[PDB]
Amino acid sequence: MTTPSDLNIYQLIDTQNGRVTPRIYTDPDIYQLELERIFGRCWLFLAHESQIPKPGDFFNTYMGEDAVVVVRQKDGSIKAFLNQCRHRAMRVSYADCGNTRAFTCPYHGWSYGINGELIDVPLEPRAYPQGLCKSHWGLNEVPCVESYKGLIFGNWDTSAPGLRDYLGDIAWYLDGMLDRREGGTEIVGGVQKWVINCNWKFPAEQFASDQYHALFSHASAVQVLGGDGQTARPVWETAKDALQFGQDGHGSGFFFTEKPDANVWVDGAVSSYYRETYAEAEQRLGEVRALRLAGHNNIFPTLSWLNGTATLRVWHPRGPDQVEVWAFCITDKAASDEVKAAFENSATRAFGPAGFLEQDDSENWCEIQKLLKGHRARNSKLCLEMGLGQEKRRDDGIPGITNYIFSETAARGMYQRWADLLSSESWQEVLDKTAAYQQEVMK
Amino acid sequence: MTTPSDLNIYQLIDTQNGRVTPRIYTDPDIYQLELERIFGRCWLFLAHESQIPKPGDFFNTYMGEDAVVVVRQKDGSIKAFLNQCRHRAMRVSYADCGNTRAFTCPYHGWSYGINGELIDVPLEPRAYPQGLCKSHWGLNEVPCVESYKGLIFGNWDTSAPGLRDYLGDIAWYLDGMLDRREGGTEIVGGVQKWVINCNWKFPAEQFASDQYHALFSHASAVQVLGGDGQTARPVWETAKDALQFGQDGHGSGFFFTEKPDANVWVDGAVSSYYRETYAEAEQRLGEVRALRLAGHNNIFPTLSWLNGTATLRVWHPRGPDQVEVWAFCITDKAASDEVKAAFENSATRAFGPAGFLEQDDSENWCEIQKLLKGHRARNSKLCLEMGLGQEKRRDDGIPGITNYIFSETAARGMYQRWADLLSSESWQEVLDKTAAYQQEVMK
Amino acid sequence: MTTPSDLNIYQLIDTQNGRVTPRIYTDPDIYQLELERIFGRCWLFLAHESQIPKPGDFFNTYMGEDAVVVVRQKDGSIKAFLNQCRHRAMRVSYADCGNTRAFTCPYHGWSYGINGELIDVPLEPRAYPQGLCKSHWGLNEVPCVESYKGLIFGNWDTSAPGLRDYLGDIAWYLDGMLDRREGGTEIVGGVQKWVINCNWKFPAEQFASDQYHALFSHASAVQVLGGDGQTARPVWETAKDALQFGQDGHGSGFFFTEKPDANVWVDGAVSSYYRETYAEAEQRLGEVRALRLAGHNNIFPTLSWLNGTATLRVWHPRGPDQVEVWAFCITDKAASDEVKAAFENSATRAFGPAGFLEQDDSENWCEIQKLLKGHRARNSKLCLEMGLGQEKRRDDGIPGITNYIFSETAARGMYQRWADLLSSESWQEVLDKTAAYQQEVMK
Amino acid sequence: MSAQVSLELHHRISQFLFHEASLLDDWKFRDWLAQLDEEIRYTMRTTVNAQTRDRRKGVQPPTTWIFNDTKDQLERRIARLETGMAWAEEPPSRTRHLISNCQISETDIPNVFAVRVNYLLYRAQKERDETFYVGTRFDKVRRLEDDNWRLLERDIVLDQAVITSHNLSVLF
Amino acid sequence: MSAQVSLELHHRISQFLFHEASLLDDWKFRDWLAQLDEEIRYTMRTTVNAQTRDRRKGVQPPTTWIFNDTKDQLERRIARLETGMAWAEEPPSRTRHLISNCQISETDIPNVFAVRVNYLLYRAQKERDETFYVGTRFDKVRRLEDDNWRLLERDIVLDQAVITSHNLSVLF
Amino acid sequence: MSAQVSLELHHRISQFLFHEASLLDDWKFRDWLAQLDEEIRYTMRTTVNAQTRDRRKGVQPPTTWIFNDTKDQLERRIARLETGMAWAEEPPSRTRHLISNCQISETDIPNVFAVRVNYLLYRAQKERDETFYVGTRFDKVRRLEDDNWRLLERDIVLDQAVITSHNLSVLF
Repeated sequence: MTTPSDLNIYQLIDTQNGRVTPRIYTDPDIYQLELERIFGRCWLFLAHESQIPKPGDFFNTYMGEDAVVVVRQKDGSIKAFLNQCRHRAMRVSYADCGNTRAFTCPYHGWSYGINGELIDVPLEPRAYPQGLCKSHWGLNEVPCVESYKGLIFGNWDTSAPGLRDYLGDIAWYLDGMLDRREGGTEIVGGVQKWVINCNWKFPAEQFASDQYHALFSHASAVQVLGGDGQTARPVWETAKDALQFGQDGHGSGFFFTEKPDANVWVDGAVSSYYRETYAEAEQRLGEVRALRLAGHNNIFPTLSWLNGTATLRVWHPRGPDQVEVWAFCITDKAASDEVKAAFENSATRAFGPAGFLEQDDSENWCEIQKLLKGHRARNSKLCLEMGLGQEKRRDDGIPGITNYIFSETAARGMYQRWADLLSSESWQEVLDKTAAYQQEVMK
Repeated sequence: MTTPSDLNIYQLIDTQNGRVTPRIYTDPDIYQLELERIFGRCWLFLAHESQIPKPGDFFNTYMGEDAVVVVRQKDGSIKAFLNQCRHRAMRVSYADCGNTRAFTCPYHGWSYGINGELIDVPLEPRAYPQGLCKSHWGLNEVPCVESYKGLIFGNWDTSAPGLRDYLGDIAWYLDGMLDRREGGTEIVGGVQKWVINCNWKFPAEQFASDQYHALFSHASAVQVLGGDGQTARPVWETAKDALQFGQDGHGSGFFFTEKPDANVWVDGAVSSYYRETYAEAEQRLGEVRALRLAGHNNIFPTLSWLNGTATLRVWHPRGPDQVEVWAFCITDKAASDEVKAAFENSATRAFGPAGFLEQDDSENWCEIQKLLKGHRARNSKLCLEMGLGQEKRRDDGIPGITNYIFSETAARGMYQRWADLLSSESWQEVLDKTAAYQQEVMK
Repeated sequence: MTTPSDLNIYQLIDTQNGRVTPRIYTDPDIYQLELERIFGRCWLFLAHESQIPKPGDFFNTYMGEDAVVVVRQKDGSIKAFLNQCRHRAMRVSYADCGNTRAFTCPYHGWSYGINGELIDVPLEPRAYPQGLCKSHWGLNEVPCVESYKGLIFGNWDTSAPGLRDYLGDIAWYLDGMLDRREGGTEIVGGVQKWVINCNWKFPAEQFASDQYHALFSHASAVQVLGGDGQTARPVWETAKDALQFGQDGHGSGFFFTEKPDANVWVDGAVSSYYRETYAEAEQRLGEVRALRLAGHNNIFPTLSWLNGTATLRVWHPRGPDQVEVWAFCITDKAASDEVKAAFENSATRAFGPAGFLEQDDSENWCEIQKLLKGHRARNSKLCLEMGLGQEKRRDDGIPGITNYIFSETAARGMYQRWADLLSSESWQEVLDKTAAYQQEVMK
Repeated sequence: MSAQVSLELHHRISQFLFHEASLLDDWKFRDWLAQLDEEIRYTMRTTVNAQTRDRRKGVQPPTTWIFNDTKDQLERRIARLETGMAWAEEPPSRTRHLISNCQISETDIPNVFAVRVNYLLYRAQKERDETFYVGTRFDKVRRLEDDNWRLLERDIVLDQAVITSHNLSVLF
Repeated sequence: MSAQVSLELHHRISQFLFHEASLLDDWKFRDWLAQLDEEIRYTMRTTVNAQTRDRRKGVQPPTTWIFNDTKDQLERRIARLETGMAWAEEPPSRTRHLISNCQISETDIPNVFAVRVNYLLYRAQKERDETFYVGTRFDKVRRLEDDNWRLLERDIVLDQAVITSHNLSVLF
Repeated sequence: MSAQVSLELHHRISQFLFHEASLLDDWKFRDWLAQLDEEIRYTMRTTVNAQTRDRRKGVQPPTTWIFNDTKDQLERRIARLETGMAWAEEPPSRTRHLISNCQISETDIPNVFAVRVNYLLYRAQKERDETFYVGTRFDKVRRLEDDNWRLLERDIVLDQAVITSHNLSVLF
């Protein structure tokens, strides 16, 4: 039995002074409470709208540890159903993607329509002489599904704020990648799936608040990798200014630049394409977001992405000491086939399971998780003090709470959000606590 | 520490309306309480009397997760001992079957007689100067072992009802397979052992209450498999009537028939043998039980069998998410060698680890167990409403509580029995609760 | 959450009558309480001083489940640090042994000196504008490290008695192996590491109190193994007297002898060397400890060794049902190279992962652990009654509490110590309880 | 020892076995079926632990069948697979056969050879399901007049006393 | 069937592949790099589960790349390894290559041969880390005028839909 | 490269190694013992992780022995097995040897050949116990005047730094 009553989350996190206790990456009751309160209420990434273009097309994904199917309706809308039959909880769909007209349970034979209604129970008059009400036994539907510029977000709860109110100011930085051109964006060529033996909070924290690690972890890649013109040297060497936004658990960070240059890893054709479309990008977005082609972003809890490389990642928790990585390569829908092939090659070469840069990150997370087994290795305080007390609001058109790029405002905000969600019942209390914390951080 | 106090079993099962919560297949404290109260008190199948025919013959089996040895005494009786030494709990026997005169611990050398007495402690006068009382340090004996028509049942408790009172009315249906001829029955050629990654309740429920699944799960086998005369087509197509008995957790089900026809899977020689011995079977048992050669049966908790194919199965729980299958091929002791070979070939071809029919059942159970990891996939109600409210007692010589074959009276009764055993201390309270439930089901 | 409040340790151990309940080898909350109170306070073996001879030399070991690094300082002393960085708890050292000038975290780049001070934080002025106090963020140091005749013992606590007061009378028997010659001892050729699937208490109890098992477990090795003169036959056949010391959890045992003969397993050159140096050994130690060349010893909790074979072992717990074995071959520093090679060959042939004698011990421990899964196999009392009530103090120069070699005073003392440590907060109460128990055992 | 084959015969028989394994891996079940002889016997038994006295005397506890197939039985299993209603193989599992230690010896029957190999069968199913089967196999191959070979008999040994996979839906 | 090679050609190509695998195992990366041809293409794709209708029609869900390397790309990975700053390979992992089921066939291009093998790659890293990769590989070998062979192309198939190792830092 | 053997010599040595492995698998320990030469040396060492500077310089942390056996030592282990009191092998374990990547080279000593193979040893014990050992082996074989071969030396490499099996009761 799991009883959160004797748990005290607030004693393991100190966001005021910047300390953390590493037990949170190992405790299993913590993981069960997470599955109940974090992934049960927050918006989660389902799929891109370009993977279910026509009616009856489906896609098999996860929402936490739960299997979910996302299917495009007959009128144009999109629905998501818990992938579980109502008779012995058998799995109704097994493929990755495709077109279907009905989901048929392989165990007994109950059949459901693509809108979740029960349309065929074999031998109903004999097996159910008193009558079966087919309306109550439809598939379990996700009550909240909403699309944002091509990305579909689902939520199990109904008292949560809408997708726009939940995203808040991170939409301003996400539009910089979604809204570069006319015609939206689209996914190119499949999904990469693998497993890393680490708690799900490590990659979230790194992609929300760590650009610092790139100075020393990826030094070999910088030495070795850096035939059209790519970036001469890594941006942090020549950058004039920098910015990191951290708020409500969402994080973003990048370096200011004078010309549309991506990082050194990208192939030449990608950089040429970005230079070509800089004019349109500036026309739509502005000067700051059109020159932003290198950085890191993260939407709480598990939606990470990078700007220049055009890579998107989703982090599925599997227990308190594992995570599964889903990786997408997303480009602009108005590009050509050769540019799309170049984008695919660059993204899969740089950030795959065998890419020059993911190697070290995965190794380090696994090492931390291995070290955390002992009793004294998970009861010793750590340091979250980078850039503490230097938070300010800009007034030149960039919104939110800001700091220098080498700081940990985003990680502290994420941990405060996580501890506030775990320790509160209703979403209103979460909002009130977050508002109080954001009032405190500025004074 | 396991404390059943905060557990509330009755909230997970609704046998009145026919609903179930799938958490019961995953909770580990539930599994520990099961090991303490279900397998610690109910009668369990040990072995067939034809595997220990002579004095000193033994057989190594399990009772729950506990290793047990069943040995035939010198006067003709049978005893069962917990396979564990009294000095550091070392295993005293390792083989599957054989003849022995004493069990010798390989760690220090304590030796026990085949009746559990301690007969040799090396260097007793030196090691135990104050004297060791060899009488208190005998092997742990199962206080209740009883044989029924060749099958040996053991029980750890002593306040439970006897084997006959515990079996109740399922003996009437079990005699239909055990008591066909003169001379009893016997096991033919070894045991099949394998492992399925599913909770032990799935196969029990299927073999107690599911004939429905055979319409759609085993459709390919029906198409492909159906040189002496076998059954023309599956029985459910041409059957005139049907019957399912469910009571005290035991279940049985079959179709009425006009001629002694088994299912389509059986080899021709088996059907010819059954047709030949129909006369004697009718003379001993009667008209109904002699024509019964196709169906399913289950004795709570883990004794399953099928009639025509002549296959018997035992389900050993290994944790909350695994089970081990022991499979026996049992025939009539008065048959010939060729008929016995035909029986072995048929049973191992049809219901082995590679038989046409066990494939789908194991796959479906494993899929359900895999789906049950998530938090929302194990907190959603299911449907146990088949044939609800249609229970009646026949008056033509068939005893118990009855229903049509496509119903779930047996599964609901089994779940009520399981929840009553888990939530009560003494067997008398179990009996009173079951009597009250059986009074309620008819009104 | 782990709450020791509902645990009652004293009900599982009965040291007065000599009974034990096998649940203690399986319960996971018991294992967590062990990691908190046994390994968190008692002195643990780190390494031999001959593996870190020069300044800057380090060695990677464990203290419980915690990774620890032992490094030799610049002035000659020795320090031990928890192998974990202060920024995301990354592992700073990965090799087994070597020479280093600084430990560099591979994740971000924090660097530490060999004395645990933080000497380099990359980009401190930018990342930490408010200033970082490098003094508070040094490596985690083991507050108590002390060397005894070449063996380094570390302790996490500071209220524990010193190493000499904690060892007590076992130092008298340990000097018999450490102090044979002039110039100390030294390790020869590497460490053997492997994994055994058993609780850590089984090997500790066997090496503290079991010489009995050698009569029947190692009978095949005695038959087959028993070109310079070795021992004619195993010592227990011809020995005139015997002695077993058990106190404060430490244990020792051996047979009296008339000539310096080791066991039958040792190579001839080892026996010749011992016969040669018998004169010096008698001059330094005395008659009893110079003829002692065959027996078993154990220092609580996990330091085991044997005399004649010159083998030392350390037992690292890995969960409640696994253990990792580290094996050392230690000889006298004043010997020659050929004698050292003979010692290495003998020790690795006799007590490796493939040695004639460790085979059976590991097999038996694994079998006991496998049997302990069931509910009735871990709730049945065992027999600790060997030699009970025959404890006496000698008066011929051998200190402590004594008994015949085939007895279990040492095991009962160890279990009482373990139960007293688990059930008490401060070390003073442990000492008082142990003193009361030792008063009781003599009356 | 037995009168062993030359280099060329060993090469040909080994290549034939490799091609059969490739056919089983490439999901060409009809062609694999066409590779077998009419009188094929495709057996497999269980494995048990015996007492030391039983081992010395040569006595063993009773065993049973896991596979006992003629050619029509294998045809029937393949036809069950082809219907698309075999829920145990939807989606089909991906298997790899590693054949090693190929020992080839003659037999008193003209133009029939005996083969003993060790096999490792790697069976990966959907979404992180892996299984390893390791064992030995005693096959027999008949050479026809058209320079082609046919599998006349196959005996399979699996070294697990308690099989750890819920089913064996793949052919060995 | 294809016009197969003789005994000697099979022996030579198999020995060449064995030597390449030994070079990869003995941590001689520069020599292995010198064993490859200039126009090497070193690819690897993902694996997906398709619907029964999709399997029958021949339709498959979209895939992607895991390896897409020319010779300079492999050179660049080796040079990353040689810097000593590749924290993913400190300490280096110990790998073993088992090559089986060697099938060798000709090609219409003169002096270029096609090879199909099954591979088992055992990768053991520090302190109780083990991983098994099992699959098939379609290589091509070119014979030069100096009696020596060069790897002209390599295609690798990994049978895991969801790879269970956090990275692939070792060359196949 | 070394002056390699012809086809026939490779065939003969590979068949000899296969037969030895089969003898070890078929529990014929006396015959396997009779297959060895008098001066056999049957060694095996541990494996350690070194610092990058140590790896570049060629320095390694100290190692030790796991096997150091002459012929009489192996005889003595077999005779321990034959007594029936070896509780570590009651019941005996069932093992399979897979030998691959057979590379055979000559030596300056007349009629003594050097062999390098990769091995996978599958050891299954009673009731769901499995263990895989993967590694490489450097053997030497001497040809006698009676057309028969003898194992003159065997060196075994195991790639686990921390062995995960409680004992090694089986011969490699």
